[PDB]
Amino acid sequence: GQQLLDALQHELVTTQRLLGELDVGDSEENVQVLDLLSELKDVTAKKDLEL
Amino acid sequence: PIEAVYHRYMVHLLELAVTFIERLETHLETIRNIPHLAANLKKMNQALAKMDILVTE
Amino acid sequence: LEKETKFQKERLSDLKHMRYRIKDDLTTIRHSVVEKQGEWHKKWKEFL
Repeated sequence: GQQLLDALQHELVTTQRLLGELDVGDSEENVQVLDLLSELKDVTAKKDLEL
Repeated sequence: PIEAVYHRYMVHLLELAVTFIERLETHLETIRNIPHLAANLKKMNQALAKMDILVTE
Repeated sequence: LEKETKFQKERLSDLKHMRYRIKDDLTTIRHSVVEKQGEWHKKWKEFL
Protein backbone atom coordinates (compact mmCIF):
# COMPACT_ATOMS: atom_id res chain seq x y z
CA GLY A 1 0.00 0.00 0.00
CA GLN A 2 2.78 2.45 0.83
CA GLN A 3 4.69 1.49 -2.33
CA LEU A 4 1.51 2.13 -4.32
CA LEU A 5 1.17 5.46 -2.48
CA ASP A 6 4.72 6.56 -3.35
CA ALA A 7 4.40 5.39 -6.97
CA LEU A 8 1.25 7.49 -7.30
CA GLN A 9 3.08 10.43 -5.69
CA HIS A 10 5.91 10.21 -8.23
CA GLU A 11 3.50 9.82 -11.16
CA LEU A 12 1.49 12.83 -10.01
CA VAL A 13 4.66 14.91 -9.57
CA THR A 14 5.37 14.10 -13.23
CA THR A 15 1.76 15.01 -14.03
CA GLN A 16 2.11 18.26 -12.07
CA ARG A 17 5.25 19.33 -13.93
CA LEU A 18 3.51 18.56 -17.24
CA LEU A 19 0.52 20.59 -16.03
CA GLY A 20 2.69 23.49 -14.86
CA GLU A 21 4.15 23.57 -18.34
CA LEU A 22 0.60 23.44 -19.81
CA ASP A 23 -1.82 25.40 -17.57
CA VAL A 24 -4.10 27.46 -19.85
CA GLY A 25 -7.86 27.96 -19.85
CA ASP A 26 -11.06 28.33 -17.83
CA SER A 27 -14.31 26.40 -17.29
CA GLU A 28 -17.47 28.54 -16.95
CA GLU A 29 -17.39 30.88 -19.96
CA ASN A 30 -17.00 27.72 -22.05
CA VAL A 31 -20.32 26.53 -20.60
CA GLN A 32 -21.91 29.91 -21.35
CA VAL A 33 -20.72 29.98 -24.97
CA LEU A 34 -21.84 26.37 -25.44
CA ASP A 35 -25.30 27.34 -24.18
CA LEU A 36 -25.55 30.38 -26.44
CA LEU A 37 -24.35 28.50 -29.53
CA SER A 38 -26.97 25.80 -28.85
CA GLU A 39 -29.60 28.53 -28.51
CA LEU A 40 -28.55 30.12 -31.81
CA LYS A 41 -28.70 26.70 -33.49
CA ASP A 42 -32.31 26.55 -32.30
CA VAL A 43 -32.87 30.11 -33.57
CA THR A 44 -31.36 29.12 -36.94
CA ALA A 45 -33.80 26.21 -37.24
CA LYS A 46 -36.79 28.37 -36.32
CA LYS A 47 -35.77 31.17 -38.69
CA ASP A 48 -35.39 28.69 -41.55
CA LEU A 49 -38.90 27.38 -40.86
CA GLU A 50 -40.19 30.96 -40.53
CA LEU A 51 -38.56 31.87 -43.85
CA PRO B 1 -6.47 4.85 6.59
CA ILE B 2 -8.49 6.38 3.75
CA GLU B 3 -11.49 8.58 4.56
CA ALA B 4 -14.85 9.45 3.00
CA VAL B 5 -14.44 13.20 2.33
CA TYR B 6 -11.82 12.52 -0.35
CA HIS B 7 -14.01 9.96 -2.17
CA ARG B 8 -15.76 12.65 -4.23
CA TYR B 9 -12.41 13.84 -5.61
CA MET B 10 -11.25 10.36 -6.61
CA VAL B 11 -14.64 9.46 -8.13
CA HIS B 12 -14.59 12.67 -10.17
CA LEU B 13 -10.99 12.26 -11.38
CA LEU B 14 -11.68 8.61 -12.25
CA GLU B 15 -14.74 9.63 -14.28
CA LEU B 16 -12.72 12.33 -16.05
CA ALA B 17 -10.12 9.68 -16.90
CA VAL B 18 -12.91 7.44 -18.23
CA THR B 19 -14.29 10.28 -20.37
CA PHE B 20 -10.75 10.81 -21.67
CA ILE B 21 -10.33 7.13 -22.61
CA GLU B 22 -13.81 7.00 -24.19
CA ARG B 23 -13.35 9.70 -26.84
CA LEU B 24 -9.67 10.40 -27.45
CA GLU B 25 -10.31 10.17 -31.20
CA THR B 26 -12.75 13.10 -31.28
CA HIS B 27 -10.28 15.28 -29.36
CA LEU B 28 -7.45 14.30 -31.72
CA GLU B 29 -9.44 15.09 -34.87
CA THR B 30 -10.66 18.34 -33.27
CA ILE B 31 -7.15 19.59 -32.54
CA ARG B 32 -5.66 18.57 -35.93
CA ASN B 33 -8.12 19.97 -38.51
CA ILE B 34 -8.34 23.58 -37.24
CA PRO B 35 -6.83 25.71 -34.42
CA HIS B 36 -8.88 26.32 -31.27
CA LEU B 37 -10.71 29.69 -31.40
CA ALA B 38 -8.16 31.16 -33.82
CA ALA B 39 -8.87 30.66 -37.50
CA ASN B 40 -12.26 29.43 -36.33
CA LEU B 41 -12.92 32.57 -34.32
CA LYS B 42 -12.11 34.67 -37.39
CA LYS B 43 -14.34 32.82 -39.88
CA MET B 44 -17.50 32.97 -37.71
CA ASN B 45 -17.17 36.76 -37.44
CA GLN B 46 -16.89 37.12 -41.21
CA ALA B 47 -19.60 34.52 -41.93
CA LEU B 48 -22.19 35.78 -39.43
CA ALA B 49 -22.43 38.77 -41.77
CA LYS B 50 -23.88 36.53 -44.50
CA MET B 51 -26.87 35.55 -42.33
CA ASP B 52 -27.16 39.21 -41.29
CA ILE B 53 -27.29 40.43 -44.89
CA LEU B 54 -29.60 37.54 -45.87
CA VAL B 55 -32.01 38.85 -43.26
CA THR B 56 -31.48 42.32 -44.79
CA GLU B 57 -32.77 41.10 -48.15
CA LEU C 1 -21.38 37.47 -28.48
CA GLU C 2 -24.13 38.73 -26.19
CA LYS C 3 -24.53 41.70 -28.52
CA GLU C 4 -25.17 39.42 -31.51
CA THR C 5 -27.65 37.40 -29.39
CA LYS C 6 -29.62 40.54 -28.51
CA PHE C 7 -29.73 41.60 -32.17
CA GLN C 8 -31.01 38.20 -33.34
CA LYS C 9 -33.70 38.12 -30.65
CA GLU C 10 -34.82 41.63 -31.64
CA ARG C 11 -34.59 40.41 -35.26
CA LEU C 12 -36.92 37.46 -34.72
CA SER C 13 -39.28 39.73 -32.78
CA ASP C 14 -39.47 42.01 -35.83
CA LEU C 15 -39.99 38.97 -38.07
CA LYS C 16 -42.96 37.76 -36.02
CA HIS C 17 -44.38 41.31 -36.00
CA MET C 18 -44.16 41.63 -39.79
CA ARG C 19 -45.68 38.15 -40.16
CA TYR C 20 -48.65 39.20 -38.03
CA ARG C 21 -49.25 42.50 -39.82
CA ILE C 22 -49.03 40.96 -43.30
CA LYS C 23 -51.48 38.33 -42.01
CA ASP C 24 -53.84 41.16 -41.01
CA ASP C 25 -53.42 42.70 -44.47
CA LEU C 26 -54.27 39.28 -45.94
CA THR C 27 -57.48 39.19 -43.88
CA THR C 28 -58.50 42.70 -44.98
CA ILE C 29 -57.74 41.97 -48.66
CA ARG C 30 -59.67 38.68 -48.50
CA HIS C 31 -62.67 40.42 -46.90
CA SER C 32 -62.75 43.02 -49.68
CA VAL C 33 -62.34 40.25 -52.28
CA VAL C 34 -65.26 38.27 -50.81
CA GLU C 35 -67.54 41.33 -50.76
CA LYS C 36 -66.67 42.31 -54.34
CA GLN C 37 -67.28 38.78 -55.62
CA GLY C 38 -70.60 38.55 -53.80
CA GLU C 39 -71.69 41.79 -55.47
CA TRP C 40 -70.47 40.68 -58.91
CA HIS C 41 -72.01 37.21 -58.66
CA LYS C 42 -75.39 38.61 -57.58
CA LYS C 43 -75.35 41.27 -60.32
CA TRP C 44 -74.40 38.93 -63.16
CA LYS C 45 -76.75 36.21 -61.88
CA GLU C 46 -79.54 38.78 -62.23
CA PHE C 47 -78.08 39.83 -65.60
CA LEU C 48 -77.83 36.34 -67.14
